[PDB]
Amino acid sequence: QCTVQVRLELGHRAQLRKKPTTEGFTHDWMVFVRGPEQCDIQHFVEKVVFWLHDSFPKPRRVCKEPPYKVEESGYAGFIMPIEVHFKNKEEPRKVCFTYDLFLNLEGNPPVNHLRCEKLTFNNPTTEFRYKLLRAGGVMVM
Ligand SMILES: O=C(Nc1ccc2nc(CN3CCCCC3)[nH]c2c1)c1ccc(Cl)cc1
Repeated sequence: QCTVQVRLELGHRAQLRKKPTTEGFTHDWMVFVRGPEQCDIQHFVEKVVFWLHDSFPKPRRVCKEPPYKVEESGYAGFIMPIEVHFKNKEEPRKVCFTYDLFLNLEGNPPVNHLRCEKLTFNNPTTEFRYKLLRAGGVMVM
């Protein structure tokens, strides 16, 4: 009997692009998944898949190691499925987040947003427990 808790941070930055008036993309943005400082989520994260809007070239963006991030230009915000896959041999194998990638419209200052997620693993295998603790995970009885 034990629970191991680990922390993910999802976030994004967005700002106006300065290029020619005839390039349609108004914004640069960057979306990420990371650990808190001094945690190494690579120990328990196999890969992160960012599912961009269908209009993007190769919209299924895979990061198999850090940094887990996509840097793009665009003309609109959208809802981004973000899948974090685990180095786990049993369930759960992954978690899906629905990430609100919104841009700064109407001359508002840049977006710099963080969304903090706690993952709770009940009774993980010996092996996966060690990966979670190795990543800076916390046990509970
Ligand atoms: O912004 C949107 N679509 C889009 C489409 C194609 C794009 N190609 C780039 C430029 N990159 C190409 C690959 C290499 C790096 C540069 N940015 C794009 C953005 C979008 C967002 C939300 C809705 Cl609802 C609809 C459309």
